[PDB]
Amino acid sequence: VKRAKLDQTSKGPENLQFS
Amino acid sequence: SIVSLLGIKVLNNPAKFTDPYEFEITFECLESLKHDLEWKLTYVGSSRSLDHDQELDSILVGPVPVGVNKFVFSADPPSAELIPASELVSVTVILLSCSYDGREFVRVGYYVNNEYDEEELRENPPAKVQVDHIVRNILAEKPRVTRFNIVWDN
Repeated sequence: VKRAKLDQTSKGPENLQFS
Repeated sequence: SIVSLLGIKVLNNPAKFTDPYEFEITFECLESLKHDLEWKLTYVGSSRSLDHDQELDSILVGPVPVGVNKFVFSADPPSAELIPASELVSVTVILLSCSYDGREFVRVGYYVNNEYDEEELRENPPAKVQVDHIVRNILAEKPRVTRFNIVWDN
C-alpha cells in the first residue's frame, strides 16, 4: 500500500513548490 | 467527526481511459490522529459478468496534523480485462472513499462520461472495444457526498 505526503497548506510553498 | 472533507479537484480531466486518476484532496482535521487515513478509489460500471465493484487503488495519508491538509491521490486506472469487451459503457461511476481504523466515514460518488476520441469511431463503434481510444470525463463539479458515523480515537 502506497503512501502520499500530506501538505499542511498554511506552512510552506504551494504555487512555488518543486516536488 | 474529526476528519471533514472540504474539496476534491480532479486534476487531469478529461483523460485517456488508461490514464491514472489524479485527485487533489483537501480536508480539515480537528484533533491530532493516532493513525493513518486510507483513501480508496473504486470503479463502478454496468457489466454482464455479474461484477463485484473494481477497487482501483488505495493510499495511506501519513501522520495527520490539525488544520486543513492537501494531498494528491494518484490512483491506477481500470484494467481492460475487467471492463466489457463487446460494449462501451458510456456512463460509469467512480467512488472515492476514506477509512479510519478500518471503517469508512466518507464516500464521494462521481459519474463519468466515456466516448471514443475519433469522430468516426464514435459513429461506427467496433465489435470489440478500443480501450486505447476511450476518453473519460469525470463530472467532477457534481459529486454525491456520504458520511458514515464512525468510532475515532480511544
